[PDB]
Amino acid sequence: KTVFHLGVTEADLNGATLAIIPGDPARVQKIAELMDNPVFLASHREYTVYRAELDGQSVVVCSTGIGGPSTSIAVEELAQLGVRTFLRVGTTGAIQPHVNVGDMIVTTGSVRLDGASLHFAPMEFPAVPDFDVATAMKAAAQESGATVHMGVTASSDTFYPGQERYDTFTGRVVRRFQGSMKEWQDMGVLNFEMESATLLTMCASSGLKAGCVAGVIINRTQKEIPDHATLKETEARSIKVVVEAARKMLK
Amino acid sequence: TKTVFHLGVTEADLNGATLAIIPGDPARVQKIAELMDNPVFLASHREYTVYRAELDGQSVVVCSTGIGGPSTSIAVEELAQLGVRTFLRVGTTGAIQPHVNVGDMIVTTGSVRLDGASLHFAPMEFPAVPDFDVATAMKAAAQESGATVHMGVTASSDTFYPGQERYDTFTGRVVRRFQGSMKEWQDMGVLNFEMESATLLTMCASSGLKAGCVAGVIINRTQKEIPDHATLKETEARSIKVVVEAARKMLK
Amino acid sequence: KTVFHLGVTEADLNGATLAIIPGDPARVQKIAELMDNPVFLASHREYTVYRAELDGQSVVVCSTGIGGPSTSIAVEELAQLGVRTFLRVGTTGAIQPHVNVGDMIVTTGSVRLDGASLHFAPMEFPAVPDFDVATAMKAAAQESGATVHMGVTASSDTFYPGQERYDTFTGRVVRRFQGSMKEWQDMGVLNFEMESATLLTMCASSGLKAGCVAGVIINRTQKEIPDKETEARSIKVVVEAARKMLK
Amino acid sequence: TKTVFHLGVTEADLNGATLAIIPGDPARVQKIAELMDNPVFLASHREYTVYRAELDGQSVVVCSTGIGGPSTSIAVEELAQLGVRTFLRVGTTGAIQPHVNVGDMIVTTGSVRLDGASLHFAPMEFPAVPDFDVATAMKAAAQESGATVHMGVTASSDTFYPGQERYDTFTGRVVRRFQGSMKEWQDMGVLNFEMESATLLTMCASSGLKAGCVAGVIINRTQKEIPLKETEARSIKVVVEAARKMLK
Amino acid sequence: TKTVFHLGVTEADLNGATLAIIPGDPARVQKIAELMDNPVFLASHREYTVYRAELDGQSVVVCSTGIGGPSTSIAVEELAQLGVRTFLRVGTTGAIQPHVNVGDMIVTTGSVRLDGASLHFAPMEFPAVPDFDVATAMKAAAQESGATVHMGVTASSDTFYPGQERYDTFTGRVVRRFQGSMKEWQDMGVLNFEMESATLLTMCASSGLKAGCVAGVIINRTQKEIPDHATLKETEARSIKVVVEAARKMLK
Amino acid sequence: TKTVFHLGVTEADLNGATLAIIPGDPARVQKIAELMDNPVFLASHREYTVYRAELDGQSVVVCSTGIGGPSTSIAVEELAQLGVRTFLRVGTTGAIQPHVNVGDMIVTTGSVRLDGASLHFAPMEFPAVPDFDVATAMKAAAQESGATVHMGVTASSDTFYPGQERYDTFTGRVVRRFQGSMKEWQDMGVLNFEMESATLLTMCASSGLKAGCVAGVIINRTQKEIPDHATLKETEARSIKVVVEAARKMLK
Ligand SMILES: Cc1cc(O)nc(O)n1
Ligand SMILES: Cc1cc(O)nc(O)n1
Ligand SMILES: Cc1cc(O)nc(O)n1
Ligand SMILES: Cc1cc(O)nc(O)n1
Ligand SMILES: Cc1cc(O)nc(O)n1
Ligand SMILES: Cc1cc(O)nc(O)n1
Ligand SMILES: [Cl-]
Ligand SMILES: [Cl-]
Ligand SMILES: [Cl-]
Ligand SMILES: [Cl-]
Ligand SMILES: [Cl-]
Ligand SMILES: [Cl-]
Ligand SMILES: [Cl-]
Ligand SMILES: [Cl-]
Ligand SMILES: [Cl-]
Ligand SMILES: [Cl-]
Ligand SMILES: [Cl-]
Ligand SMILES: [Cl-]
Ligand SMILES: [Mg+2]
Ligand SMILES: [Mg+2]
Ligand SMILES: [Mg+2]
Ligand SMILES: [Mg+2]
Ligand SMILES: [Mg+2]
Ligand SMILES: [Mg+2]
Ligand SMILES: [Mg+2]
Ligand SMILES: [Mg+2]
Ligand SMILES: [Mg+2]
Ligand SMILES: [Mg+2]
Ligand SMILES: [Mg+2]
Ligand SMILES: [Mg+2]
Ligand SMILES: [Mg+2]
Ligand SMILES: [Mg+2]
Ligand SMILES: [Mg+2]
Ligand SMILES: [Mg+2]
Ligand code: NA
Ligand code: NA
Ligand code: NA
Ligand code: NA
Repeated sequence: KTVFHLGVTEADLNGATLAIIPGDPARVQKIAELMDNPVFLASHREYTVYRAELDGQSVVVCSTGIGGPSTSIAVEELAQLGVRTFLRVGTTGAIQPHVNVGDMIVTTGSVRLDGASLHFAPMEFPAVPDFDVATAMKAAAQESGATVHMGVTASSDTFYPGQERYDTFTGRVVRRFQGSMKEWQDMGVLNFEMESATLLTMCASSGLKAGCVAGVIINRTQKEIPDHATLKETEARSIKVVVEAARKMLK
Repeated sequence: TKTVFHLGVTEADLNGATLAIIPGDPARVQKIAELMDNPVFLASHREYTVYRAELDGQSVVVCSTGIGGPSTSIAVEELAQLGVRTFLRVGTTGAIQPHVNVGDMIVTTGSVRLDGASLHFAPMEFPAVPDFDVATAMKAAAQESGATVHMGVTASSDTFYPGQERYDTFTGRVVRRFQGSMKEWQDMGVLNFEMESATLLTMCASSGLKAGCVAGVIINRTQKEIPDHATLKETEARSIKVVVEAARKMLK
Repeated sequence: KTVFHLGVTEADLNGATLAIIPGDPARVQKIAELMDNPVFLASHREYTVYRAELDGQSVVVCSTGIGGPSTSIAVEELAQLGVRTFLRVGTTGAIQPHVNVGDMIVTTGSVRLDGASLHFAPMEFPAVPDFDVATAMKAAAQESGATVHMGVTASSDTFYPGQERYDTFTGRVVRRFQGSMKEWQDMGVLNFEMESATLLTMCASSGLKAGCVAGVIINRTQKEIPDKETEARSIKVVVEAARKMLK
Repeated sequence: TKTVFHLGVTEADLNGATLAIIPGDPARVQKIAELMDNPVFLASHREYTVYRAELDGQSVVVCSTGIGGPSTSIAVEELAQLGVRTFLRVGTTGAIQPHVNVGDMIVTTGSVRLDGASLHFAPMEFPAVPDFDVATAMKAAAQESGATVHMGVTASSDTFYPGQERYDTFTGRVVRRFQGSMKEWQDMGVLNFEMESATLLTMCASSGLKAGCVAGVIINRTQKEIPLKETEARSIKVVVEAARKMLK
Repeated sequence: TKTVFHLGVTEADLNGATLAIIPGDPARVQKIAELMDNPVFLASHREYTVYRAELDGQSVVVCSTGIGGPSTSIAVEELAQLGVRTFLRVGTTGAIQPHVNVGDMIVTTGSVRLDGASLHFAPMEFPAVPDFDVATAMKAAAQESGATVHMGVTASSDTFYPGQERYDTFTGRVVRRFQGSMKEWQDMGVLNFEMESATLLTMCASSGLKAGCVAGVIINRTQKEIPDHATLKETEARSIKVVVEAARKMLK
Repeated sequence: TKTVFHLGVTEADLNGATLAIIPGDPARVQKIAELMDNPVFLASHREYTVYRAELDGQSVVVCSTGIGGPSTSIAVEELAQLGVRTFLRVGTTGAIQPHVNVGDMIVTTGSVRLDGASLHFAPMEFPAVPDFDVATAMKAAAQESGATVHMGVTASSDTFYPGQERYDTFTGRVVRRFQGSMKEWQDMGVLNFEMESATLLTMCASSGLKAGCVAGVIINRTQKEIPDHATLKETEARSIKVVVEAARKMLK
């Protein structure tokens, strides 16, 4: 069978039922090459797709683009082609003083500051990961030697006002989001990103297994501009971790 | 030095406890406490019966919540004022999936917020999620008891009747919001209904408290057969054995 | 035949079609003994049930527990057993400076700060008492010599943040409820409690008659935490209101 | 002193009135005023016609509201600026219960807020509830007139057509929110539909003003969609007697 | 043959008109009608005064709406039942932007739905948007008059007082939703407040009817100076001249 | 050097451009740029490919948005930080009206906000509407190309599948909110579906930026999902010529 956007067929996946889904198309090859026999399948729009083999089993690596909407297309179309387990890796900004740049976060639930999640389940439904995937991600992250936090992630449809950034063209933030950083901090939320609410809600309500692991590249209470060597090390460890989490999920 | 308004206990009464087991039914409090060492009755007011006990040398509180988020929210708050930081809920549930059997255990990984009290702690966007350590301890304890364990989403309703799409009622009416809702939750993979977890999990996850929920399955909306009496007795006993073992794992 | 939670049958109620529904199971016997031939029927969880006779007619007294959810179960199961009129009594915190401890309030409508009401009617629907019950409660309260206020009650699913209390473990209140006590005060709301929105909405949308009378035990302009007489007077009033509802 | 922006009257014009009767139709204002003593025309602008009269020696205002919450909210606000504290709404209505007959009276004990203006005074959780004294006076006046009187909940809609689930319309369609709504309100025991009570009652109950509504039934929606003389005449006699009871 | 319930007119009374000019004030109806040929009084009931006239030989209806979406919705519906398909709203307005002057005209490109009646036609997500041809005709007519014309967003409120964040009122109270709202709309570029456009535009755009709104500015929430009688008289007269010219441009 | 977080370009790179053409697909950026003078590649990062070109002597930037409001919102914000004030969206769309044929063009006059990002700029009541000059320019350019052009409302969804009521999916399920929604939008006169306009139009209209959307119809949902290749190619080629001519009209 074919799909509308991803440009791959079921045959291209060689029986893969697990996908690693980074955001950045450029990260796809980097992840694939941590496994055996990486093969470029397709690139169209924000969707770059590779296959590789992990302990003899086919695994697909597919970028999502930025945001719930583009993520939702990739997950749906991969599911049409037989994928049932989705491991999200990406970078994130921490909002708690105790979470340091270079730490890792495994999301136990997401604050749904998105729109696409509502296209799968009403707001009352929890944006939570599959327990096996979260468990595998925690184990892989801890085994790497990283400092790992389990907790709630705020997942926003914007990078700017929905994360209460004021250093912008207008410098304004709509009422809903004024004072919101402080509120999430007080409620113990660890970090911000832009895809987990959609991913987790879609999967948890559709019989798909999903989880999210992230490297902390900035801390909002500190500075916006990351140090290059620190960022590189964090990014490299994250992709090693997500591949090990995939290994733990294979049956 | 204060005595909290509803529970009628003081901090000193808890002998340093930082963990509470919180069943719904006041009559179950003594039953849980007696699985531990040196159980002592502290107080009973309204739906709140409170005992203390000792588990591997550490003080633990057992406190009933009553039915529903509102009465649960009072117990959790007043215990937190007195130093309790971890809350392990144990209780009965009805399953709504055919693959879940009477006698099985469910550990909630997140709750559908069909309640009102959760909104008094966090807006609806916030996830009603357990602490990961508590959920992990509950899964391990449940598996070690020999039970079949399901991890998944629980629908947490402010009513027993229309919010669980029951029609066998005085009016036989279910408001628009809840018509067809059972099938919707079933199709979304929800395991069960109960009436306190959304409040508990949202309150704790947004307030720096650790919480989780484990439940023995005593009825299944999709199975017409009458649950076996012996199985029910065994399930009640196993549930509370499991929650005490989960507490042991949290205090280690 | 025997309802799921309350542990009583229709026969146990001896034809009663009116219930007095306090919150605390311990107050059930106290109310029943204000009437004739009180009989203990059952106790389970927060639900203690008695029957008694008032001017020769059977009346039920049944506790609700705290909150809309446990209240909704009691009302439903009593209705299954033939009860059609529900008189809520309890205590409350006033938020207006002119409403004093010891005064009584009869709710004319509730601010729906609960969840269970939404399981019976959408938010647009008014949480309002049956007019005959409200009329009987006002008459009973006034005839007792009490100072009586008719007005709006804020009915909250929490005792703490939803009533904008800050002497709490977190010492914080979510955005929705920050500044809310002053807002309700400005809007003329009289008091806070925790069951009326559920009770009134459920009954007004289900062909049941309900109302709420409450004795004031704290004024929130004075302090947050409450410290016998007000309770005793309140239950005498609700029994007289029941007398007025009997046909 | 000031002349209010829309109503075109001053506080002095009202001769100390603290109670207003507020029908919808400007043409009804003189008809209500003439049931009292010394009626005098004060002003007419847009849908707002204003008279003063005397009832048992006390000044009373009669002021039309126009159709809907928005125009009602202006009249109530401006009258309150000029000292009015009690508002008695009279009008006609469509019943949705089969046992409520044309010619019956309804006194609203609470309104379903199917309007927008109520939200400009209180959030949706707040009850659209009358003042208890006004509702009590209206019930007594209605009964004393010999009318069959119903106390209960009224659905108060910002539209006459889709919000009252009428289908004999240009589009013949009703938006999702209102499809099946008449049956739902019927099942919930709602008595009737009209268009101003949610705004009036919410505004007043949240602003330290006393308000109530009484209405004569001119159609039963179990019978037909499209709808009077004797019902209107009896309704205004009733509201004037309710006013008398409030001034005593 | 039927006579519509509120407006008190029949289809035959409209003499084939498919376009209506809909001012708010019943007293303005005759004034607009007299700008055209052969004006004829049809009916007056409540806030609804109805005239017919002829514009370049074609029948045009002029019908007042009263204040607010609810009364407007009745007029539009009943006129549509009688064959009217195009609705041109005219009035005068204040403005909330300092660059908009008394005497300028505003053509609404979209409305902030601070009303209730719009929701009786379409859910809140739906845009309160004019028909493009009507908006185009109104802009052309307004500009041809020599006035400075602003195309932009209008805030359409179910109240004159709290929904426009007015504090000079009986209570001085503005509910939370509307506290700080004026500044918010100003910062978002909203031009003005009025009380009917959200209902009108949403109703029509979701019902196969063509609608638009044009207004002369009579006050500005942000300027010190008070406009003189002459400017206001000129603005009122220009607004109705403009709407009649917009009608001319819409005729086929 | 003024820099931005995602786009990888500086203000200097844009050579004073105040207008951007913003297609969805990065591959379409060079195709649009080459219709103008001196196109130069600036950067490519993630879904964002950026070129500069010159149109009648004025610098213009072409920048892809990616799929969806969230990625669109980043591009628009960062371009605005670098001085861009006018945004012309071009793309493809699926029509839902039987009278709107494959190969026609649509200029959006307002969007149904079935997205989340719009709410991060303005509450739901605010209209997702284009700048009137941009919409006018797009209509003229589209007409001048010989296309059949429709002006009207567009449904703008955060999903391609359930939010557009597609059932031929992995689960075959559509959440309650969206069941029956296609028919509802059809009945309300909505022309088409796409996934970025609600965010774009709301963000810009509430932030002092001018925006509009023009689209070629590549499928009609009442017909078939699989486009014919030659027809699609013709439609896509015409759309990019049209958006460049609309830009010319805006800069005149
Ligand atoms: C990397 C990153 C940082 C940040 O602050 N927010 C989001 O969404 N992503
Ligand atoms: C035990 C049980 C069963 C059921 O179906 N629902 C709830 O809340 N509890
Ligand atoms: C007795 C009481 C007092 C108070 O302040 N609030 C509630 O809910 N109950
Ligand atoms: C008179 C009347 C009748 C009816 O059915 N609805 C409304 O609003 N008014
Ligand atoms: C004339 C005018 C002015 C203003 O400020 N608001 C409304 O609705 N109308
Ligand atoms: C091209 C296209 C077609 C369609 O049906 N929907 C969306 O969003 N885009
Ligand atoms: Cl990434
Ligand atoms: Cl229990
Ligand atoms: Cl009590
Ligand atoms: Cl009643
Ligand atoms: Cl006190
Ligand atoms: Cl009238
Ligand atoms: Cl009839
Ligand atoms: Cl006018
Ligand atoms: Cl006439
Ligand atoms: Cl249009
Ligand atoms: Cl594109
Ligand atoms: Cl091309
Ligand atoms: Mg602000
Ligand atoms: Mg799952
Ligand atoms: Mg005690
Ligand atoms: Mg239904
Ligand atoms: Mg936590
Ligand atoms: Mg705050
Ligand atoms: Mg009733
Ligand atoms: Mg008697
Ligand atoms: Mg027809
Ligand atoms: Mg429908
Ligand atoms: Mg009052
Ligand atoms: Mg405030
Ligand atoms: Mg249209
Ligand atoms: Mg055709
Ligand atoms: Mg065709
Ligand atoms: Mg359905
Ligand atoms: Na994207
Ligand atoms: Na309870
Ligand atoms: Na209709
Ligand atoms: Na009006």
